[PDB]
Amino acid sequence: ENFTTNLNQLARVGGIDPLIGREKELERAIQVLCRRRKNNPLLVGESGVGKTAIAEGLAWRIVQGDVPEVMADCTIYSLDIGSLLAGTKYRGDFEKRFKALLKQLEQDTNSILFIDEIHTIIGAGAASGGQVDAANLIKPLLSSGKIRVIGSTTYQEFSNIFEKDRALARRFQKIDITEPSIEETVQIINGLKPKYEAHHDVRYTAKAVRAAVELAVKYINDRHLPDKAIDVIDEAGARARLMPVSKRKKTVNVADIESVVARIARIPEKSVSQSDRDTLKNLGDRLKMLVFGQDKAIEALTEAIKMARAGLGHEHKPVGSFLFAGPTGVGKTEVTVQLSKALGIELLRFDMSEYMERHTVSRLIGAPPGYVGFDQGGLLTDAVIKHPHAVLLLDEIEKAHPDVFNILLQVMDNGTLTDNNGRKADFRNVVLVMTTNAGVRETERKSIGLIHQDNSTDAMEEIKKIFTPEFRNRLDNIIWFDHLSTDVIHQVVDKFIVELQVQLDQKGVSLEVSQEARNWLAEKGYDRAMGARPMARVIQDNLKKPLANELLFGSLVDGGQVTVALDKEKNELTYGFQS
Amino acid sequence: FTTNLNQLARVGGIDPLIGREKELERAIQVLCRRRKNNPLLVGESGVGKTAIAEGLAWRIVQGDVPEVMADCTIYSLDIGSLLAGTKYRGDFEKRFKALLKQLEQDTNSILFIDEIHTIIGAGAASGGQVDAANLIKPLLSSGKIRVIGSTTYQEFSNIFEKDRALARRFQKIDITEPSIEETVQIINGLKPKYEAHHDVRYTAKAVRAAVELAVKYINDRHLPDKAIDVIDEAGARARLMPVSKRKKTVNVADIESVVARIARIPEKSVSQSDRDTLKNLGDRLKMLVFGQDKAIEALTEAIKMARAGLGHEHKPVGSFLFAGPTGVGKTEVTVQLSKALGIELLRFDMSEYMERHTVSRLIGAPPGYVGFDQGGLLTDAVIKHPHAVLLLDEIEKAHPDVFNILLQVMDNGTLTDNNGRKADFRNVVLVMTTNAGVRETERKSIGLIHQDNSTDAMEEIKKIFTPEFRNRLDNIIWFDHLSTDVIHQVVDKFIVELQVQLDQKGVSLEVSQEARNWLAEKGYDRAMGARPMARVIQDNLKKPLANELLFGSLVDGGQVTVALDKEKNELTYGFQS
Amino acid sequence: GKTNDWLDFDQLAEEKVRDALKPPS
Ligand SMILES: Nc1ncnc2c1ncn2[C@@H]1O[C@H](COP(=O)(O)OP(=O)(O)OP(O)(O)=S)[C@@H](O)[C@H]1O
Ligand SMILES: Nc1ncnc2c1ncn2[C@@H]1O[C@H](COP(=O)(O)OP(=O)(O)OP(O)(O)=S)[C@@H](O)[C@H]1O
Ligand SMILES: Nc1ncnc2c1ncn2[C@@H]1O[C@H](COP(=O)(O)OP(=O)(O)OP(O)(O)=S)[C@@H](O)[C@H]1O
Ligand SMILES: Nc1ncnc2c1ncn2[C@@H]1O[C@H](COP(=O)(O)OP(=O)(O)O)[C@@H](O)[C@H]1O
Ligand SMILES: [Mg+2]
Ligand SMILES: [Mg+2]
Ligand SMILES: [Mg+2]
Repeated sequence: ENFTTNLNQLARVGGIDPLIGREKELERAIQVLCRRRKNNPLLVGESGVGKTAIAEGLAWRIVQGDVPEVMADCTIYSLDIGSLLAGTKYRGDFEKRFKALLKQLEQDTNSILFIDEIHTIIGAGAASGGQVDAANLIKPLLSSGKIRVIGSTTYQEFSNIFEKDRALARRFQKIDITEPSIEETVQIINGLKPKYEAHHDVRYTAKAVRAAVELAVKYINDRHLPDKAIDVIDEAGARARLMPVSKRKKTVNVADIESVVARIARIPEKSVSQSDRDTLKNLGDRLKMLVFGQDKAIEALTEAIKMARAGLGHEHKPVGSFLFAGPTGVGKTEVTVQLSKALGIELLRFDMSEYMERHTVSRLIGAPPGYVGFDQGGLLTDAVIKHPHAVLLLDEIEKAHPDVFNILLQVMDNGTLTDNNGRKADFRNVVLVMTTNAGVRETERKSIGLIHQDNSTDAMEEIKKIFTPEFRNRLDNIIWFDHLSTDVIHQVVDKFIVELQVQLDQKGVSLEVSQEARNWLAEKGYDRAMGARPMARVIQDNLKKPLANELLFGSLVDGGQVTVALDKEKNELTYGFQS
Repeated sequence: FTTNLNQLARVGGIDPLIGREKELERAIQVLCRRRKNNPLLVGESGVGKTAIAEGLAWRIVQGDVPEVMADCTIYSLDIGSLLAGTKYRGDFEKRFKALLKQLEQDTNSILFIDEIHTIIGAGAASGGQVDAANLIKPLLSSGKIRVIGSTTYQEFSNIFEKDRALARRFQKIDITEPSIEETVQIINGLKPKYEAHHDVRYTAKAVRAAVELAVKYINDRHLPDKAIDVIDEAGARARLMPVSKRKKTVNVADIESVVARIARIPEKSVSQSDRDTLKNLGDRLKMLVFGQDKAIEALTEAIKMARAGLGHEHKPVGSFLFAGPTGVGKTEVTVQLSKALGIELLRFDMSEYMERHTVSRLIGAPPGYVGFDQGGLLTDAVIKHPHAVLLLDEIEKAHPDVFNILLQVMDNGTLTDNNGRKADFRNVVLVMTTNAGVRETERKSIGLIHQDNSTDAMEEIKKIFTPEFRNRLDNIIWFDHLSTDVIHQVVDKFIVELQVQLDQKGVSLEVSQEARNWLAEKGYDRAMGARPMARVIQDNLKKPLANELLFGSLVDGGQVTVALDKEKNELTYGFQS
Repeated sequence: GKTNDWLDFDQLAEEKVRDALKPPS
């Protein structure tokens, strides 16, 4: 019929790419299809695995003859859900269309119906897909068994629509589909390489196809491995084919396709380049150049990360085992975002203080009332699942319930965190870091003695006490941030001034800051316990608050030429106003 | 049935395309692909998705395009004729079929279909089961023809999940707001049509000011579309508004007025004369609210920074949290704030929005239910009133899920409901209040001489409110207890509120200065704040007057005097009638 | 004792639509 396209007819005339691999998965389909009862195969796989290719490829074997005798005359038809629902405008009209196609196929023997995205039509309740209650017109044919149907449902939907419904599950044979191995991915592209080469009229290099798959899966982090490779290869050929007006380069290179991935990934070409060793070698020089202070703390972190990326040790274990421990306001948070920005991995911030209540711990694994909402899953699990290359920043870990510490111990040992929904998350490529603002109270604690001059200077001991000895064994090394120097604080003040100057440029108002003014801001905006945290408020109240009063009315409305000074006797800031 | 965009370019029907060089490179790159050779220009309303498709044809004729695209001609589907012209069955099939043969046999020919979402929901006269989408589906899969589409963000997602086969064939292309420099240039190209229709001339400065004034005040529409509305209306205003003089030229003062009308902001706002209102807002709050001068200064200072421009434009006008003891008027200052500025006050009591299911109503209800048509209360309220005050009283009582919504508002500044209707918070001030600070030690210190062992402030607020949410707040304005001196001023206003009530009954109330002091000290409670003063004024003044008003001399109306007796230390009421 | 948990029940909405007829002549 017009709704469905005959895959066998299409394969006979060409236009269908060949299927490479998937022998073990494809053979399972032939096994269940030949069954007398419960012969409806179900292709449960994640998006991009190539579920449709397995169905299209199966038809190629029938026309070619590489199937049993029973499957010789078999014909596979792909149902177009869009054609049925389109133009109905009446709940039930869609059902009438399905019956006509079903009756036609039921008459002919040895007929199969490849229902793509079957989950859309059989959704339990209101859905954003088919929006049709096709449960009524799906169980009868499945129960009758006259015509067998192939369903390309996703792993998520299968766990809810098929599992909950006994009729669907009892008349469907699950066929697990997994992503192919990296070595298998290149073989798939090599087989399909001539088709794309003949179209673009360009020849791809063997090194490009191999390197493209490695950087595609890591930098894009959007789709699955099979879809990325086919997309980048097609994208690369198109770009080089029309890059110059007259010139052209039939050959391809790794550096050429790297620029293409930058656009779809929205990352600079330098980071997208396969130069992880180069960035790792100069990791300390980059962080020290981007941020100042805590040089000793930063240098120790680079040596440890190099040990994990070398490949030694157990691969299942997590790559990141670092426990930051120092006063806040010294840039402890900034190194976590700068490290991710340089390496290209994403940044995931999970504040432990919010996850303080015992009940809140459960949210990480799953929402308490989320029975209908199984798509979101656990808060921690979903972030890791979507982003397998991202830094995890845990703040105020010292103030957490005891059960929370055990959750971290499990991943540090096995490297895999299970989910109640059943999703499998891997921390092998996820770096884990946590900060603790402990020991600062002990240092700032006023001594009970008469002289009060007693200093502790042993805050590291308190860190080991707040954490159990078991946790200390798992972590290889802990990072310690030393107290900042008054000279370093002056550079932090300039950072806020630069941002203020840029904001004023849009209005044509200048800002001059004296060297003596910076000293007042540094002392006022720096606290021993909070570090540079008050600097944001101190800069705003001292500089921005009065400015707005004059900017709203006064000489500063136009002309700019702002000037700031401080009286030496009273040590108070006075800002001169010029028109 | 169709129109040749390439031929239209030669005649000049389509104005020269300005900018969008990166977008064109992305469209042509994906277009030449072996698979996914159908670009989709997803964008918002008025961004220029159709103009980009039409602009491409201009580049084809001029030859700027790579030679791969040279010799190609773009066509457009006659959406109007196909939807309604071919009402009868058979005609739609035979006429469309002819276009397929014309599309094929010429690889250089590329079709364009504006509003491609329409063909998905096609219409059938007698349910023939044949539509434009199914007819082109085999062709697109084979790749013999290439097409270009256009749709909305909310509509693009609606059809993406519903149909995966069509989504696979099409490649999404993100569109962004053009730069201000790009916007003024296009208006010059479109100037001959608008200026000639109204018989006026637009100044060069007006074009630049129009785009700047629009984005500053008008945030519902998009910059490219905004400029056309303020320009088309500006010329119309000069044609009908100056009926006596009929000014031919357009001045900068003209367009700014049109922006104010379209933006629904008080006149002279574009002139910036409203600075006086913010300049003297402080004094009005001081007289209305006593004992909170320090708190009013922090709130007033923060508001000035937003309007002054010393802040992030995406960030809202303000985000403050009011915490303190009961009766400090932390919610009274929010109410009076709206009256001073004149903007509408949006009150959202959080006691009602306490459950997870109830919090959903803030951003909208799920689809497929009776409450789908209701929409989002918070989104609808802020969209109707862009310049308004959003009051979230007793936020601590609300479920923690509501904080997730507030975290987004303070970060991005925009909130979109389930339906897809975006809401802007740039001109709305966020003023939330909490009663966590009310807790304090009621018992006094143990000892012969008491001590002021007051509990610390903000300690309990750290555990109740998450750190990330706490930091996002611009400033947490604390409210101090009302001292004995401040209570004297509070009583004075309560008598005024009582005097106006008596004015409707013909009774004039005169209270002595000594009487005011007795009422203040009688009910001055630090923990209860200002509420006891109402009960003191109620029990001592309203109760006797009410008895006389119903059964007494005050039935008609008259003067009354209140004075305390030194010997008895009790108020004495005299009625003159 | 641990706190209790309450589960809500959402009701689906579906309605029937009448049909008017137009005679040709
Ligand atoms: N094992 C494989 N052998 C050959 N080609 C493959 C294989 N896996 C994936 N592909 C290719 O990748 C694509 C898989 O088919 P698709 O229709 O894209 O799959 P899909 O699961 O329907 O995708 P969605 O709709 O994005 S979830 C085709 O371009 C295939 O040629
Ligand atoms: N990038 C552009 N280059 C040149 N002209 C443009 C551009 N964007 C918009 N225009 C012009 O601005 C006009 C108004 O924009 P519209 O055509 O309404 O945009 P649109 O995105 O097609 O709108 P819809 O159909 O309502 S989503 C266009 O018709 C063009 O004349
Ligand atoms: N500082 C003040 N100046 C004048 N009137 C005040 C002041 N504080 C409270 N009031 C009055 O006392 C009442 C306060 O009511 P609310 O505004 O609800 O109090 P609030 O302290 O802001 O909040 P609570 O603690 O949740 S009742 C009103 O009648 C106000 O007019
Ligand atoms: N070493 C530093 N160099 C520059 N600025 C710093 C440094 N340490 C702290 N700061 C300032 O203090 C802030 C502390 O980090 P931020 O992300 O604002 O908050 P938090 O520390 O609570 O995560 C920095 O963003 C910056 O404004
Ligand atoms: Mg910091
Ligand atoms: Mg358009
Ligand atoms: Mg209140």
